[PDB]
Amino acid sequence: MVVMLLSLLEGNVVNGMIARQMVDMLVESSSNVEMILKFFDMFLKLKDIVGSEAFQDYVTDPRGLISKKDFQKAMDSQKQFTGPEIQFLLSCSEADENEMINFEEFANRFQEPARDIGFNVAVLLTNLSEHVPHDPRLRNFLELA
Amino acid sequence: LDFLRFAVFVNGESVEENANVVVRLLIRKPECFGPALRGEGGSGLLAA
Amino acid sequence: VQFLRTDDEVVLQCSATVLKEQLKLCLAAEGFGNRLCFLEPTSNAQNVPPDLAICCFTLEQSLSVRALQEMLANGHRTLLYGHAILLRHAHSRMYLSCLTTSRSMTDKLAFDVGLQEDATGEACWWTMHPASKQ
Amino acid sequence: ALIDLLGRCAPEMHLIQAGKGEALRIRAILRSLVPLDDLVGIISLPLQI
Amino acid sequence: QESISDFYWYYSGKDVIEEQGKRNFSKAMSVAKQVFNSLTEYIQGPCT
Amino acid sequence: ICSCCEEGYVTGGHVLRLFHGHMDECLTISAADSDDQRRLVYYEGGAVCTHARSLWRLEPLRISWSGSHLRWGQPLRIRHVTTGRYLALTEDQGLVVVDACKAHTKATSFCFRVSKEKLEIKYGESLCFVQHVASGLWLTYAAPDKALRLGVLKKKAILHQEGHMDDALFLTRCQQEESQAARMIHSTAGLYNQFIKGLDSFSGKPRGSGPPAGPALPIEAVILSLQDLIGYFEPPSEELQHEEKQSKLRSLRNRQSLFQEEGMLSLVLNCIDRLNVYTTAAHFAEYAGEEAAESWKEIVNLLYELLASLIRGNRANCALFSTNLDWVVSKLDRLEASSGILEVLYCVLIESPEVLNIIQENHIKSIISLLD
Repeated sequence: MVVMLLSLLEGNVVNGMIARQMVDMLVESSSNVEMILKFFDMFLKLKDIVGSEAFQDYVTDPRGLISKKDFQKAMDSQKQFTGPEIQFLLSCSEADENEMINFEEFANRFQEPARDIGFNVAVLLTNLSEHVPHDPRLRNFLELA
Repeated sequence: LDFLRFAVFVNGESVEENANVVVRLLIRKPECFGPALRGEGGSGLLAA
Repeated sequence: VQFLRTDDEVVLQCSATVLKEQLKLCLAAEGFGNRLCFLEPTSNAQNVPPDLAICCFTLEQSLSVRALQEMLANGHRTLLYGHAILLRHAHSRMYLSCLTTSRSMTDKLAFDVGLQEDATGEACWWTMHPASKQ
Repeated sequence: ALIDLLGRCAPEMHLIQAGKGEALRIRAILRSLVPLDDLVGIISLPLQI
Repeated sequence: QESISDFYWYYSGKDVIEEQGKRNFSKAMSVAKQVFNSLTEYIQGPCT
Repeated sequence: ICSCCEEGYVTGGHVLRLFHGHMDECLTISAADSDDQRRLVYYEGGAVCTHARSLWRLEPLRISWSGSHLRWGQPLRIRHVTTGRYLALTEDQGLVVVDACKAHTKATSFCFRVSKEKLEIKYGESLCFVQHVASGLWLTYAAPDKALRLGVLKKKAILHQEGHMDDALFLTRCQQEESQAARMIHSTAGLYNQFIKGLDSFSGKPRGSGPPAGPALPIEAVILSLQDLIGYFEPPSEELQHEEKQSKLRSLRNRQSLFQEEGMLSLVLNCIDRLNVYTTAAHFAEYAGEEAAESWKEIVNLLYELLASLIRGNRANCALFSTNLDWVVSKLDRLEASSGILEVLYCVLIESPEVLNIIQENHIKSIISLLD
C-alpha cells in the first residue's frame, strides 16, 4: 500500500493537490496512523532498552530470561513507556510459564518483518514533509514518527 | 412450504443459517403468509 | 456533493399523498411524558407553522453491522448504505428506538416507535438501505 | 405447513439459553408473527368423529 | 477492503485466530497484494 | 438542518436571549399567566434574564435553509418557547405574541437589519435593529414614565415605523440546560392545563351509567410526566465527592427556581386541589368515571412527591408557602398519601424559618391529630 502511495506521489510539485489530499487522508485517519507509528517505535525503543545496560542490571537469572515483574519495573524505570504500553509489551512477550521472558528473542521477533514497511513509512512521511511544507497537520505526524 | 421445511430442518435439528435466511426472506415479503397474518388483511390464524 | 456526516443535526421527513394532497411530514416526539413519536406536517408552514424544536435529531454513530454486533457483545465519519446508525433527540437527549408496545391497532406486526432513555440495547440502531438500484 | 415451517425455523433451546442475539431476535420475530391465542384456539376446535 | 474489515470485526472479540481464519486472511491479503501491485503499475510511469 | 456550522454566530433553530442594547434589559413576556393573558410583550430589565420568561427561539420561516445560518434581512419567526407563542405583528397594539393557529407569514415574519436607514450576523457585537417584514413598522420601546410605573422599565414594544434612538439588540445564546428546562415547562404546563380543563369539564357532574361528563382525560401521560419530573428533580446522590454534589446542588437549585418562577408550582397546587375535591376513588368513579378513578391514588401521591421535590433544598420556593401554610395542614389528616403531605410539610418547615414563625396552636393540634 505504501509503495502505491509513493507512486501516486511521483512527479509532484510543491504543494501539489495530490500531496495535500494525501495529508488530508492521513489526518482523517489520524488515530490509525498513530497506532501504526507507535507500534513501530515501541519495538525500536524496546530493542534499544534491551541493549541498554540498566536492563542487564535488572536481569538476574543465570540462563538469560527475566521475570515478568522484573520486566515491568525495569521498563518502568527507563521511563519511556506509559502504563498501557507497558502492559501491551507484557502481552506481546512470549510469557513462557513461570513468567520467563527471553528478552533477546522478544526484541528480535519484530525487527526483520517490520523493517520493510517501517522504511517505506519513513520515506512516505519524508516525501510529504518536503513536498508540502508549512503544514500545521503534518508536523504532528513527524513528531510522532 | 414443504420444500422450505426440508431445507431448514434436518435430523431433528434446525439449521441456524438456513432458518435465518428463510425467515428473513419470508418476513421481507409479507404477502407470503396470505390473507391471515397481514395487517391489510386484518385477519389472524383463528379467522383463517 | 455534500454528504451527511456523524455528529450533525438532521431531520427525518416523509412525503405521502392523501386526498390528492402531497403532504410532507417530519417525525418528532416530546419524549418526556410521551415516549411515542408522531409526525407533524411541515407543509403549509404559511398557515400552520411547524414545530422544529422536537423534530431535530443528532447522529451519534454510523457503525457497520459486524462492528455493531461486537460492540453489543462487549470521529465525524461518513454514512454508507448497509450501516446501522444511532439517533439522539435534541431536546430530550434520549436515543430513538423501536419499542415492544403495539398501540398501533392497524397491523399486528406493526410495532410502536418511541424514544429510549439509554442506548445499551440493540433497539436504537437502524440499518439504512438503498432506495433505487442506482 | 406455514406454522410447521416456522416451528422448524424456531431456534434451539441451548442456543436460546446461551443467548445468541440472532436466535433471540428470530424467536422474537416468530413470537410477534404468530399470537399464542390463535394456537390454543386452533387446538380447541376438535375433529369430526 | 470492506470484506476484510468485516472479517476483522468477526475475529475482533476472539483471543486467537484459528487455522481456518489464518488461511482465509492469507487468501484475502494475497489478492489484495496483487490488486495493489496492479494499481501501482497503472501509475508507476508518471501518467498524469 | 446545520447547512453552515460556524462557532460564535447565530444560527437557525437556536434558542437564545435578546438583550436590547445594554445587558440590563431584554425581551420579556407578561409576568404571570394572567397579568396580561400571556400576550403583552415587554422590555423588562432585571432578574428576568435568568428566568424562562426571557427566552426566544428564532425559527427560520423559510423552509429552505431551515436551521441554517441566519442571513441579514431574512424572514423568520420568533417563538417564546415557554408558552409556544410566535411573536407577531398585531392590529390592536404594536406587536404581541400569538398562538401558532394565529401565526402566519403576514404577522410573524421579522428580519435583522444592519442599519436603521434603508441600505454574517454574529452572536458578539450584534447591534442589529430588527424590523418586521410584511410591513415597514419598526419595533420600538414605549418608554413609560416608582409609583407611576414600576422600577423595571417594562417598555412595551410597539411596531411603528418611527426610528427610535436604540433599536439594536444583542443575541446571547442560553445553555442547553436552560433550553431543555424551558421546553419541559412548556410541554408540562400544556399537559396539566388540559388536565385541569378536563377536571372542570366533569366538575360536579355525575356520570350516572354512561360515559363521563367530559371527554377522555390523559392519565397515563400525566403519570409519565409526573415520574420523569420527579426523577429530574431528584436530589444529588450523597456518595459523590464534594465538587460533584455541590455543582449538582447548584444546578438543581436554579432548575427549581426556573420551574417555580413560571407558575408551575401554583399549577400543581391547583391540580392537587381539584383532585382533593373528589374525596375518594368511589367519588372519582361517580363523577369522572371508573377508568379514570383507577389511577387517582397514584396521581395524587406522585403530585405530592413532585411538590416536595420542587420545594426541597430551595429556601425561596418553600418560603412562598407561608401564605399556603394552612393549605398544607388542612389536607394533612387525609387518608391517601398521608406520608406525602407530611413530607411536604417537613420540607416546608425545615427550609423556611417563617412558616414556623406563623405556625399556630390549631396547626399544632393538627399534627398531634396525625400522631393520634
